[PDB]
Amino acid sequence: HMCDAFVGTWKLVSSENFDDYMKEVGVGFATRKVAGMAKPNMIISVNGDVITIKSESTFKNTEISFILGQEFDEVTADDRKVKSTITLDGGVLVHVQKWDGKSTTIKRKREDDKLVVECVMKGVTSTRVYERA
Ligand SMILES: O=C(Nc1ccc(F)c(Cl)c1)[C@H]1CCCC[C@H]1C(=O)O
Repeated sequence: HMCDAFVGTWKLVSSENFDDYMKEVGVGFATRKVAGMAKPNMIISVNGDVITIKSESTFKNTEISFILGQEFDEVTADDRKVKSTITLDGGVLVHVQKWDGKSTTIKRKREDDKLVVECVMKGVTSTRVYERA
């Protein structure tokens, strides 16, 4: 029942500062433009201890499955090969990605009827807001 409030199908309704976040991450121009246009569906499900997060969009479809606290390999939508660890901290899913001596942290939280995603790469934060589909 750990992530019950996250489970479901969510649609992107707002994005702020995503281009700047992607710049800081090292995403090149053409990927930034196309990825920044995407309006993904996020699908979160749980089966036992395994959490699955899918993103479906016109740009890329991605899927990760993981157990909290247990590192895994992830190929991101922008084609980074990262080492990821996701934990629950005070009801917030905290996802850290490590690659090439760099790190970014993505937090996913339930706030009212929204799922709020905050992405940080050094000093730069982007906020992406999802509602139920
Ligand atoms: O955006 C994401 N994934 C994702 C997948 C497939 C795509 F095509 C595009 Cl563009 C993005 C997540 C990962 C990076 C930070 C924001 C997160 C989110 O909003 O759900």
